[PDB]
Amino acid sequence: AHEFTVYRMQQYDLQGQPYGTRNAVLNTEARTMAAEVLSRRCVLMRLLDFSYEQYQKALRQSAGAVVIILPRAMAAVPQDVVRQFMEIEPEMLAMETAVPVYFAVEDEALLSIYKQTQAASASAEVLLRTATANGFQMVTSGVQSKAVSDWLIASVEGRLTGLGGEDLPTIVIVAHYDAFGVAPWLSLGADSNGSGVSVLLELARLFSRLYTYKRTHAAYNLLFFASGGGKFNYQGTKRWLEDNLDHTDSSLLQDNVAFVLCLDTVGRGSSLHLHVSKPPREGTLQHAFLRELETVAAHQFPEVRFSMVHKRINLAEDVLAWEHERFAIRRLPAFTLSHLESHRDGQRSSIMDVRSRVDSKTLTRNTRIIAEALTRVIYNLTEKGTPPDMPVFTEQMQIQQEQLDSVMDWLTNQPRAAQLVDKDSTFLSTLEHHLSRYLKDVKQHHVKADKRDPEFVFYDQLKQVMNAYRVKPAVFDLLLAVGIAAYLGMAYVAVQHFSLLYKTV
Amino acid sequence: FDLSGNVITSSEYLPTLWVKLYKSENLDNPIQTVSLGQSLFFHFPPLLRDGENYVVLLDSTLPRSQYDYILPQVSFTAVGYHKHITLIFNPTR
Amino acid sequence: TLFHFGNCFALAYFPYFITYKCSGLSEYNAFWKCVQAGVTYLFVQLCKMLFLATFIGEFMKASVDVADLIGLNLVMSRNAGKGEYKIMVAALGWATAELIMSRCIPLWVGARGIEFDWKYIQMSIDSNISLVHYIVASAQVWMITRYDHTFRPAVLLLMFLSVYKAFVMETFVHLCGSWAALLARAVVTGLLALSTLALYVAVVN
Repeated sequence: AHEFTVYRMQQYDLQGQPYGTRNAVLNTEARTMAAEVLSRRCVLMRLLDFSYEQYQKALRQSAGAVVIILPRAMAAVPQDVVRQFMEIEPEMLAMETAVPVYFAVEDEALLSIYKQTQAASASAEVLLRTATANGFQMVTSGVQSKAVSDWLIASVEGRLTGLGGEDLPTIVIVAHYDAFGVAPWLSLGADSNGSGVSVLLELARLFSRLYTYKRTHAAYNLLFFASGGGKFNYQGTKRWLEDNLDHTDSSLLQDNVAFVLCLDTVGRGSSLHLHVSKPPREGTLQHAFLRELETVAAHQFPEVRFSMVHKRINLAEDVLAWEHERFAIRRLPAFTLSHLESHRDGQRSSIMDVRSRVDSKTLTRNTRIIAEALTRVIYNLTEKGTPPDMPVFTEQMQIQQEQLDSVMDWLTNQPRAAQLVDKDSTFLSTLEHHLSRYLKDVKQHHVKADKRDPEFVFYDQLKQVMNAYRVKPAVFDLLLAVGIAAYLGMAYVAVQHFSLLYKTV
Repeated sequence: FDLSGNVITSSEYLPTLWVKLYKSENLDNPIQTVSLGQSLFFHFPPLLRDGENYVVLLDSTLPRSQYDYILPQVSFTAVGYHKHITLIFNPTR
Repeated sequence: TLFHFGNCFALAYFPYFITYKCSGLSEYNAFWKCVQAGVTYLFVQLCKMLFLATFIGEFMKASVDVADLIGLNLVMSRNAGKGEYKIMVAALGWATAELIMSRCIPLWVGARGIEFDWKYIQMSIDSNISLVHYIVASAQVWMITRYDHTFRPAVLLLMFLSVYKAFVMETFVHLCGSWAALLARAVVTGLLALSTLALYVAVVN
């Protein structure tokens, strides 16, 4: 009786409409992928043979549950299969499946049970098959998922005062540290915005280094925002931008707000794309920064192809595409930087985004590019000389590769889904400490559920443990009963047989 | 020097840890005892960079009587400009 | 798996009922005699647990075997009648005690559920062969009694030495499959059964 831990599919609700699987109780047999009834039976598929047509057939057959045995290494898997699992994910996720779906990890006993289930499912012959019918029944633990109603989505915010004056423009940079995949407990999210927020930390360090010294204390208020509630329609940004605009009258989100950068999945890859909701106006700070960025990317580092992406704001999509969209909604200059090119790509989320998928060299180079562009635009350097054919960050300010790698490793160390990173988890605590060492006015915004037309209601029971109980049908046991009955008849004869044998001697 | 450096360990072991800055010349007189507390990141106040071999002995409060562990030790002779010591702490028993 | 629990119970208890009805229970109405034998068996089990606490595996097994043999001898002296029938009144009581012991309670707590381990049916088989094991034990007890001649003390000492055969076979299997181990125990127990019946046909005189 194996006792493994099965991670369910997402069960979040947004704006009142549900999403993902909506069930967390199963007690059925384990009938893997076969031409049998497959109804009211747990279906076992392996990632190596998990076809979408098969999955849609499974869903149409109203299975009791679906369990996927992810490969244990999850890195030695061929990259093409990885691409297929990337391509299957957005379509798989966007549904209201009412049947629990659990994802497991390869195990010796798990492989054995999968093999046995495959043998029994696929397959004198009828009675022999009934006699050797070792088909296990899988049951889960706990109760159905309940809407966790008192989850405070966190958000870490820090400021950076300019040099002198109360009207300094306040550039704001955000990155949602969280990342949800098709499995919240498996959503490490390394190449996703967990890799843009990492660059933000180095920028935080670097800009702290830049602001710490008087001679480099630029006159530009900087509001950094390690937002929570990211791929979840950017709720953390929604609530934060709301609280600093309509609730209060203070805060820099009203003073002289310049362009608001947002960083996500800006890691691996040789192409950089700056997505915009609306084209930058020529002459403004956004346009000036874009010119600096193009000059740098054309002069400093020619190895990356760069191109703006101008996606018009769409108020029909489930999510607000990039993150700068929520900022541009509140008449605030913003744009998102990413190594990706299309928002429609299911390259985000991506539980497949293991740590080994974000190259450290690309991260250092991307950080160099962005930070140097920001430095040039902030310090009025463009109208100061400084040709873009030579960098700022050579020594004494070099982007710490070790720091970037270690931070990324730590980030990937644990799942970063918004429903599992508590508002006081050690992950958040370590992040806040790291940010506190570099920023000013660091705090933690929280969004509960709005308690009216719930913007989001996370559910629980995501890391359930499932039992593989051995069992055989009653027909086998009836056959065993017939065998023992024959033996008992023999026993009835044996008494007189032994009496006669003793008499004979 | 602006020292830094994360720590790789389980969450529950974090409050019972204090990273050290044992100077190389004397390993019995620590010069910094930043407690990790609840954050997997120590940010030792900036030091000067001139040789100065140091130690980062991870001095936990957890005794061997109920758990088995080995405290890491890192030397980072101060000649550079930053550091991201990445102590990995996985006690047993 | 309640019906499996039913099948295992049918395998274990029913042969006991068969022996009860095929051994002339009405000859003495052995319910009281069986109860006395069972009380003695429980007492012997208590004595063995106390002795094990007082006093590696061989010493405990020897103490348990000695206590069981002593209890059987006392129980046998407690009643008078047919030699085959005292054999029965001793063996049946002790065997019912063994089934009622920790070879029925696990069958209740286990089984009847969702899990299926062959252990329960194997235990029922072993309990059924325990019937003939206690038959052998009763034969040894009767041989100790029923007068003394014809190298009888040598055979009695050999039979006493052969007791605790279960522990010896268990140790061998531990040093050495479950179905294979059960089969080996079955064959050795059958060998002791045939040795005891050979002794019986030798002693009938």
